[PDB]
Amino acid sequence: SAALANMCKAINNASRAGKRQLLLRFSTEEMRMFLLQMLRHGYISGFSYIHDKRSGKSIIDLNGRLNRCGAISPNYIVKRDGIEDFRTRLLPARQFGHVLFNTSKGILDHKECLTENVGGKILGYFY
Amino acid sequence: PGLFSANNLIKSRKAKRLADTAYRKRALGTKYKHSVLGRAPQAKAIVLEKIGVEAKQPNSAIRKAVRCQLIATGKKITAFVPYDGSVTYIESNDEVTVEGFGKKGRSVGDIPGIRFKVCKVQNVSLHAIFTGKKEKP
Amino acid sequence: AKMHSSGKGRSGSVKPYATAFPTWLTKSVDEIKSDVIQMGNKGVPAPDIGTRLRDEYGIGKASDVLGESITRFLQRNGVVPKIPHDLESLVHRANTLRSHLNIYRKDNSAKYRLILVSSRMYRVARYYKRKMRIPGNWKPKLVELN
RNA sequence: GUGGGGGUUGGCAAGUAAGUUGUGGGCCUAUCAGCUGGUAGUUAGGGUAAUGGCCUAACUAGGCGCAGACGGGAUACGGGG
RNA sequence: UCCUUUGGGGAGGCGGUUAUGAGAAGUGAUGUGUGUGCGAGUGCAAAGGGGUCGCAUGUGAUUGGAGGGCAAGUCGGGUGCCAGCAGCCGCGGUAAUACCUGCUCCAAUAGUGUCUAUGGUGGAUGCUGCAGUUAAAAUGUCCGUAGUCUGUGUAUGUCUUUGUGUGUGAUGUUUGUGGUUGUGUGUGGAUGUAGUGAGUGUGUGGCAGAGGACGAGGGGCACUGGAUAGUUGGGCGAGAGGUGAAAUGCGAAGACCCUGACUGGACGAGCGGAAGCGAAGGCUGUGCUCUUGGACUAAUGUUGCGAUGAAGGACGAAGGCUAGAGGAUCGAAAUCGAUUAGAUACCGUUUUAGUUCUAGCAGUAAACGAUGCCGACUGGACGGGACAGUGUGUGUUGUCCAUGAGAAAUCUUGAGUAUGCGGGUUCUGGGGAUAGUAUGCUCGCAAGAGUGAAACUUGAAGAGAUUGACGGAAGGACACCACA
RNA sequence: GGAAGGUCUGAGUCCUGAGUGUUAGAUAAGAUAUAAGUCGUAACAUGGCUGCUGUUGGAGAACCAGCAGCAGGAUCAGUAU
Repeated sequence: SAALANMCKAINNASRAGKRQLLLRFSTEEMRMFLLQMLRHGYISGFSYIHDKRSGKSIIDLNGRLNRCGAISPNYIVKRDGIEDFRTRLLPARQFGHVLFNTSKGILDHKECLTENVGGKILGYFY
Repeated sequence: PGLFSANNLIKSRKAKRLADTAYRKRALGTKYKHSVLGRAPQAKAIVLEKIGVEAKQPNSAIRKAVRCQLIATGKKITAFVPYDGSVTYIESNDEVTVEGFGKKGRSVGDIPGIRFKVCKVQNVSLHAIFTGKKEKP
Repeated sequence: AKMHSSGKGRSGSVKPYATAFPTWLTKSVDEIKSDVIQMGNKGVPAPDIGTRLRDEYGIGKASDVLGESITRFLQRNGVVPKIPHDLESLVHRANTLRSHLNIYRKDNSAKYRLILVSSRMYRVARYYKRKMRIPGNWKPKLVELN
């Protein structure tokens, strides 16, 4: 989760400069679960990663649609009744944005966690 | 600030709080040690002398005060007699009730060194004698 | 990001992805094994064995000929040193500083080196005791300062 | 019980009450850092309505501590509120 | 109402007294008194009260303010830096919108002001969520244990156990604070399900070893260069030295200057730089020797052995102190001569401790880039130093321009990466002054260092920049009230 | 305990030793607010000897001198035959 926060600062830097692609010289397993949840929601075009028997590599394809992404350290523990307070602190409006949690069913955003009756540890957000 | 670090944060933030002066008098239990009337809001006293004090410049004046004796603790204090021509109702060996000024234990205005204020004179309000509602003692 | 200095250099080797077995070998595979096991008996340290294999035999990765690493091969053949090479180089460096300081007392430069060299040796010893490679009561054998 | 020796009618089960005991919690303070002799334990007996150093005899050398012991201070009855 | 239910009960009930809080009505009105008094009935153990009727009857506002903050007067008359007012800023010296007195108006109203404690105000204690180049604040430098972080304690269904409070429905005590009455919620535990499967293999950070180079990094030994001073041979014949100008002081027992020989301590010029090395303090003659560092280059070994760091430890300019050695130059203290109104000073003469080396103590600096450590990411231009390659790369480093940031000056491997606020882990600050002062304790031969208050006082103290005024400030022009 | 007495619990009296507060004292060193002053002029301009930090000696008083350091300076800089 030190690799998750490093990735979000490098994405904010390129999305502000108008880049199309981003190459990072590292790649972890839960860094790739966070990126697969931005792809199915429409915020990036795609990505791909290389195997080199070093720390890994990853290439992100940006879109033009991202306003910001972040990570929360440390990963607090939130019951299913406390999901909704973390949403009013992190997203600008009530109609868009996604807060992601690491639950006992995988990685879900805050709309799914309410339709499955679970809580977990917070990872990050993006809008 | 890890998730298992709450004993390091209570230890650290309690020590920073002592740098606040108002909090430090309460936490160490020494808020009423050096105080001429302790925990009372008003106090009685008997009048020894009747003096006049200069205003602090740039103001020209002479403010009328009295030297008293606190009946409860035997400490000497000076107090200020507010209104116009009102220092002449009191005599010596009179009893008087004094109270604060209202600014946390500092002096107010151009009056140097005085932290108290005469309120009554032998159980009669001093402000009512000046407006004509009551009669002098 | 070095341990005891602010150095940030990046030099060093990079081994290939997915090597193979050498065809250009001149000797036999069984004639090479009996020589890696000979040099281990003369007390040659394992980082220096791999430098002879590379420079004189054509073996770039000995895990493709011996079937495993160098110091696991020597172990099955009954050659297990009393202390590993990492730890014993550091005892030896800390003895040559201690006996220079016995003749030249005013060398304040070497007295500072002795502190850093020797706290690096107690950190490496603590690792081999957690891992059960030396006894729990091992002490370094040291020249005695005067 | 192949002798004898005690007691003077006092019970059972529910209900109600009471005693004893384990762990856990933000008053302030390091110009308070080392503390402890029935003190930590074992074995026997006494006492108790009842477990237990609760108490005694003999023997072992233990027990607590920067995750704050042992001390000292301020207008300290604890909760529901 | 209960205990002991016609016995007992200062438990408990009933009034009275009191600006304790909270709620609800009044102080009038034109068609036809919201008050007070009395009379019936009701009520109670006996009575007050209250509400259902009638009879007369007619009464009932204050407290704090009017210069700004802050709603409301340059209205009359008095006083003249007086008397007084004013939480804060401020007013008053014969021209008071601020004091005293009279009118008029403003806010709330059976209430409205004052003194004291406390929540908010305060992102001015900061978990969310502050600041630390110059405003208060990163510690002189490395090493390092506990702890934190990294490497290899969760959610939820069902059941159970506990609140007098409270969230939220219903219900015309005439309305209301209320009362009655439906439903939800607070802490621990038991038993299932899900995450959840486990060490393996690989070698990404570090460490250890290899190769050829680079460096005023350190200790020791042996030599060397000239200048200052002095001793001693030869020459000369009256002043030399230093100052704004001179005086004390030195010179015919021959100074100063020029020459042949020697002795001694200290120092290492020029080359010498926005060049190198060391943890920092610091380090420039030559040759030997024992030790040392970082970078680079690579199909070597190992396999996470790591980051930060109260407690502990070592090192640390100059001055000072303790013992021995040494003594060229300079020089506190002392002393005379000048200058001056006076100079115990600046300038000078005579003369010391000290300045050097060896062995130690001590522990401070504008010990400064006034700028924690580690990790991720980011435009150009011209350079330097080392290594390796061949048209480039890695580690370091100087100058100049954007973007971005900032209170600005300014910053460019950071003082950048959004109040769009969370990468790991420490320290220090919380208006000024009292004061780094008292007192206790630890260390020192001492000189002192480290840690570190309060009473009392006070409305600003401070940062960066703007326009003026001034300088016993620097330039460029000028002029017979300036020179030639 | 037949008694003389023994045992347990133990207030109180008399004496010594720490602690934690509060307070009187001849003399006497500071701090702060004043008045109304006396003596000088250390700092701010190259403030008339540039200024400041540490250390050690000295003076009626500000302060002065020696050794090293800093610019928050009065210099971001000047022609190698």
